[PDB]
Amino acid sequence: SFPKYKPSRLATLPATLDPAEYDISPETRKAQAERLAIRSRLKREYLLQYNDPNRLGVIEDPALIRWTYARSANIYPNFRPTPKTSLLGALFGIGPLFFWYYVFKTDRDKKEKLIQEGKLDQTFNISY
Amino acid sequence: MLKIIIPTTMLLPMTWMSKHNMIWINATVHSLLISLISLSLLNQLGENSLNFSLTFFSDSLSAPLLVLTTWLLPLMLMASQSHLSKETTTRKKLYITMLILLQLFLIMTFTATELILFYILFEATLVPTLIIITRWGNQTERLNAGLYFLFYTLAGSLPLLVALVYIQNTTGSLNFLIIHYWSHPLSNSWSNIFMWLACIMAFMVKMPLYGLHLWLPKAHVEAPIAGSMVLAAVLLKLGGYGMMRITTILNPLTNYMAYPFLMLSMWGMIMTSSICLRQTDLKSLIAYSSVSHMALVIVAIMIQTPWSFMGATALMIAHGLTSSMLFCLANTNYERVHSRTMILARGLQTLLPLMATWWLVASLTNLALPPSINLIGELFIITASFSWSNITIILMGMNMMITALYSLYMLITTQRGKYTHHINNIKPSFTRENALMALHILPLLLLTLNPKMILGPLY
Amino acid sequence: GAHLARRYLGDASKEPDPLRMPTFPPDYGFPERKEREMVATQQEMNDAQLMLQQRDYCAHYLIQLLKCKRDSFPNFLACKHEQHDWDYCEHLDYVKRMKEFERERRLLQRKKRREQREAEMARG
Amino acid sequence: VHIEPRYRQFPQLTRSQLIQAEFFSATMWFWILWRFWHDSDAVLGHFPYPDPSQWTDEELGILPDDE
Amino acid sequence: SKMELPDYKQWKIEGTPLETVQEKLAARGLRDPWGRNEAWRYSGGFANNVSFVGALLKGFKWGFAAFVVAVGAEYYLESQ
Amino acid sequence: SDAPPLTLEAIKDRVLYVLKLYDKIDPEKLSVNSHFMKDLGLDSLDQVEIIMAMEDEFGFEIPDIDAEKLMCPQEIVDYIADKKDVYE
Amino acid sequence: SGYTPDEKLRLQQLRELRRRWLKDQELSPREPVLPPRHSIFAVTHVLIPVWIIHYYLKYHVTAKPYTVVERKPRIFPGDTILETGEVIPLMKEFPDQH
Amino acid sequence: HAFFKAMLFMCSGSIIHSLNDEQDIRKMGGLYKAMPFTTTALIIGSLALTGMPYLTGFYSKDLIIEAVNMSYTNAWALLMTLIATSLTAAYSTRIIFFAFLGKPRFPPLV
Amino acid sequence: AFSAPAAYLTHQQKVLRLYKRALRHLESWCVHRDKYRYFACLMRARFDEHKNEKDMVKATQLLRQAEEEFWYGQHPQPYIFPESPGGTSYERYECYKVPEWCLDDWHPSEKAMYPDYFAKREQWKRLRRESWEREVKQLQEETPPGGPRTEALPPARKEGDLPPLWWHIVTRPRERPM
Ligand SMILES: CCCCCCCCCCCCCCCCC[C@@H](O)O[C@H](CO[C@H](O)CCCCCCCCCCCCCCC)COP(=O)(O)OCC[N+](C)(C)C
Ligand SMILES: CCCCCCCC/C=C\CCCCCCCC(=O)O[C@H](COC(=O)CCCCCCC/C=C/CCCCCCCC)COP(=O)(O)OCCN
Ligand SMILES: *OP(=O)(O)OCC(C)(C)[C@@H](O)C(=O)NCCC(=O)NCCSC(=O)CCCCCCCCCCC
Repeated sequence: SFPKYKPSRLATLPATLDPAEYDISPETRKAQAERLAIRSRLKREYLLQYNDPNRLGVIEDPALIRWTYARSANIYPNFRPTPKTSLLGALFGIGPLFFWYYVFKTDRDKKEKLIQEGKLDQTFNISY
Repeated sequence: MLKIIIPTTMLLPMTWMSKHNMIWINATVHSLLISLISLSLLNQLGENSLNFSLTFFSDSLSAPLLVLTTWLLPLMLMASQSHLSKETTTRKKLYITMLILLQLFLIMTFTATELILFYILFEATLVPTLIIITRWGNQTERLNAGLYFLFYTLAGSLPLLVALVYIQNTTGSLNFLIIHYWSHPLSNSWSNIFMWLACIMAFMVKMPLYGLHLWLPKAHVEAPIAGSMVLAAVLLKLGGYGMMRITTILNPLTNYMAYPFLMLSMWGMIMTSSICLRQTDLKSLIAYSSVSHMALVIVAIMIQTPWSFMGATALMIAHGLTSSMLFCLANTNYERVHSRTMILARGLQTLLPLMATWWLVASLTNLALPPSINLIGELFIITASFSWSNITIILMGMNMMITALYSLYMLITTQRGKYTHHINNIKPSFTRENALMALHILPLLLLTLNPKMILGPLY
Repeated sequence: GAHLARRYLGDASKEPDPLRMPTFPPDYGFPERKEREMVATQQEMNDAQLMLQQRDYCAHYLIQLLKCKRDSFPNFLACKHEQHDWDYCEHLDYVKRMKEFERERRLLQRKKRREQREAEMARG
Repeated sequence: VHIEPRYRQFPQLTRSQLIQAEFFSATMWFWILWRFWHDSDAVLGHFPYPDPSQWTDEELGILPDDE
Repeated sequence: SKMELPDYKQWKIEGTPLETVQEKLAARGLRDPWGRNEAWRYSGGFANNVSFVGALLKGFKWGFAAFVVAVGAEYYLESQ
Repeated sequence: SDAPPLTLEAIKDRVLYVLKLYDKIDPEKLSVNSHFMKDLGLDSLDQVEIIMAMEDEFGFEIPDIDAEKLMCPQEIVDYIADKKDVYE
Repeated sequence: SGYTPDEKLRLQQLRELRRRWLKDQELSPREPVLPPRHSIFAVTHVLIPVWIIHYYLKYHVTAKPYTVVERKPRIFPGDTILETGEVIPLMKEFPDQH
Repeated sequence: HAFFKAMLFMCSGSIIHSLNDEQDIRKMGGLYKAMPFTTTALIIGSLALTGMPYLTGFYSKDLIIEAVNMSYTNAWALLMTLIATSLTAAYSTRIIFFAFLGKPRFPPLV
Repeated sequence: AFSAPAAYLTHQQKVLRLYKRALRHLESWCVHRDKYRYFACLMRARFDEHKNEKDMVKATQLLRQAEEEFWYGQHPQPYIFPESPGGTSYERYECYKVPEWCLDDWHPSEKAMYPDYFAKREQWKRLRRESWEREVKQLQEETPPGGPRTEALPPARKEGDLPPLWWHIVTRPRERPM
């Protein structure tokens, strides 16, 4: 009929183009029901204290605390040396340093050799 | 120079004998008077230093640092006197005593005329800071922060003491003047290589160098606001002062021993600057920005040119002021909402307009907007680096763009958007907080009016 | 364009090169060449501060036009004859440049024809 | 001046805006016509463009393939 | 103030391209039930509009008349 | 000055005007309590078209979750009034 | 399929409350209880600044060398210099080819 | 260019404010008669932008095109410049046609 | 926005949403009113053709093909209402929305002006305080022991009561707060 749409990581698949919504089984229906139940009970728990006249301050969100803790303090206890982690650490931590060292060393060696051999256009180079 | 040293030692008993409800007033008033007195050190000569006595001296590099320290103490008092309201009078006097001792040790450190006394005071600064962090911090991570801070410092500082006594035995003196006049080249030897490492590594750690910087986020995040201010504004610049004082004896080894550190400072500049883009904690964002700026200063000192030295001095002063202001601004929100997460309280420009303009001015200064002294220092360092190697401009420009990106990102996240709905305890900004912000920011602009006062001895 | 069409599609060696020009001596086909005349001296052009590209063989008319512009200031329409004279001098200079281009083109034409004819004679 | 909404009718206009718009359009067109009358050469050109293929071989200084 | 809406019965699709649309739809056994809701866009002062080239020559008549007058004045100024 | 302070009477008048310009509704049979499905015998697609017509008339869009359950002119005028903070 | 009776009732009650609140948002006639030359702009915004700037340029900036540097005026064949009084010669016998 | 571009934006703002903060040209109907001053200003600006002779845009744009045609330059750059000169008139026509000619397409409350 | 969503959309709901989307994008394509009317009636007929089908499987299959066609033919730049979630004026006035509790932080000299307004505000606060506990009790009565199954709220069922969780709905700032 028409050319298809190929999803990717940065341009995802639309809901109306997803076959998972056009083939519905009762298990999926009850799964949707319990998802809505969880969302509704969370919304009620938030709204009960949001509308409280006697509340003053910040409503504590355990999800936000869990997120910040997982992104800050829970990383090292769950770290394990593996070939993937070892190779990635070595590469991303040492490779850039050696690359930039090689680049700058080569550039400065060329500049110094030119200076000793006697031409770099050093005229008016007072400030250094 | 005892006309500045003695009044702080008199701040001590005046604080300890003031009545319960006037400690803050007396401390603030007399600290401001002491800063006014210390302002007289800015009249520097053009050829040599101001050799007051056999033990103390001042040049145009240590005078702005002394003025910054004396000015920072009253700001620390004003910002501290809010979260210590429920504290007993004795422990409030103890806290003020810690701050006074820190300022006194820093004042003697910046003017000690010989290297062993400078080392003694440079290490003595550790005790009040550690006590402040681990006694008046808020969370349970303050103990680990104090341990990291202390041991990171001492691990790099003990070999410095060994090298200093070795140098004194070999040459006969450690007075800065005799050391400079009688300087001799260092030969390319393994012994000289390790002497260079011992002399440099303590100040590397104090900056901190990228790789040895893991103590700084912990210490600056877990500390109370006064501790954070003194850590970011002054205590980070001890490394720069020591580096630019001790490099006079490390030539010409530096020409090839600076190659690793330079790399660590340049690429690290990018890395830390990228971390700020994904920080969910405001204080950690400010700490990592401090790390990147200090990396730029390390590059400036390592390439060792007059323009680089002027830029390093200007950047040290400018970063001290800016980072102190940013920490105070973040602390205001923290006292509002008792959480450091950036996305918790949003859209604060609607509710706190004047604090919003303080936020904007601080962020503009942080990303080096001309003609601020931040930009002056950064640009002088960049020109010196370009003279050193024309390929450095790529890394410097990358860093500039990322710095603008995360500064405006933090400003937009905290101040713009819509307010969080459930947060209803955001009271109007107090006169104390606005005065603190103004006293942080007015000296910055007044200094860009007359920048030669913060450009160092090479000017 | 037509010259571009011939050069980039036809025999390029048979068409003049705009950068490398002239190829032939200035007296190859002229029994007598008269040197071009300059009316304004160097000092006059220097004092008028015309420009480093407006100091061509037409600079005298430009100097006259600038003087007339400055002298009749409020009436900015009072300099039409001088403007036309400068435009006409520049037009004549452009005509001479076109004449030089055409002369080089047909000189290359004749050179190629003569070379091919001499080669043909050598074939016997 | 006060002008009311009309709900599916042409909006109420003013004589001032109409005369101003007409005056400015007329001014533009008059200026264009007047300038083209006086300075037509700025569009049509002034000096003739010569044809190189018409020039004689003598004024270009070339011998008749003799040497 | 306090404007009141016009009569709704005055909106007739007759005499508009909505007539052509309705006829072409009826040729296929289809109806357009919203044509009267759009008729106001064609009835009143929006009945006729100028073309693109006509819009470009908005004030040509007055400009040309003034041009002719000024040209005649400057031509007969040559009677010195 | 911007648009005048639109009131309840204007909303009701304009909704009824738009509905009276609909060729599937008898003008004298239509009232403000007239249900679309029962009192007028229209189906779901007609209700969607009416919703789009009111959206186009009032210059704002009613989401599908909210629009599908507006079956009376009074319901439409109430929803529009609540959206624009019309209290008079 | 339209509002359920509970939805209709809740919407109606909320609507009545909201309309009451919006009505209460209005201002009584006394609500802002407030507690108890023809050409001056040119003189104060143009004349005074130009006086200050002219003083600062004439007597302070121009006191130092090279602070104010002007482009050299153009000299054409035929003009007379105000100080020297000399006359620049005419520009060499135009061929007058029109 | 400062002149006519600034006044074109001001005309667009006049249109937007008049049509209840609407910016899409697909809902701007016949404003040639509804807004006479706005339409005359926008027409004059669109004609100056396209280089109509003896207007402000003329004295700069026609000279620029003539200098580009008479220079030792890129062929592709020359062709791109000419095509862009055509597309300028194209989108000016787009704006005028879709905003000022035709029949109204905006909400009934005028 | 004001309606509590369900766990899923029925086939009729999906068909109606696709119909509205197709009509909106068609109007975006056909900018002129008469052309839009003609093609909208054609689209209405095309939708009416299969409305009588009884086989649900082929009905949902045809809906899927309809969805694929719409994606291919959708307008790249559909018309969006100015205040819609994609429009040019979507969140233009959110910087002017100030929560009402901010008024509690005003200085007494500020509250000296608008005395009647703050008297009415005190009335409203007292009403909220007296109604809160009844609201909580009523909400506690009506929900199952396993928690609510949907986020729809009940109305007030007594003469003196108020609809539970009403304060923040009623005291919204405004649509144009400044
Ligand atoms: C987390 C970040 C912390 C900070 C990191 C600081 C880095 C410190 C490194 C300092 C660099 C210089 C050290 C050695 C100087 C020369 C470099 C080396 O390649 O020596 C070569 C010699 O070849 C071999 O490399 C000799 C050294 C072999 C052993 C060193 C390898 C150590 C591995 C790196 C460990 C990582 C550092 C951290 C330790 C905890 C040079 O050849 P040559 O011109 O003839 O000798 C010049 C020096 N002379 C004249 C005094 C003799
Ligand atoms: C936060 C962590 C920071 C860690 C920093 C600690 C390491 C700093 C670098 C090493 C410092 C040790 C230097 C020792 C003191 C210097 C004095 C000196 O240079 O004198 C030399 C002596 O030189 C030495 O003996 C140096 C020996 C070093 C032994 C200690 C090993 C420590 C670890 C070495 C590798 C790591 C160094 C760099 C690590 C960087 C941190 C990652 C000359 O003495 P003579 O015997 O008389 O020789 C001349 C006549 N023949
Ligand atoms: O409740 P009601 O209002 O009566 O709804 C009636 C309903 C259709 C729901 C009912 O009769 C029913 O359940 N029918 C089942 C079959 C059915 O409706 N299947 C869907 C038909 S899809 C179709 O063919 C539509 C064609 C057009 C698709 C869009 C393509 C063009 C898009 C490009 C835009 C420019």
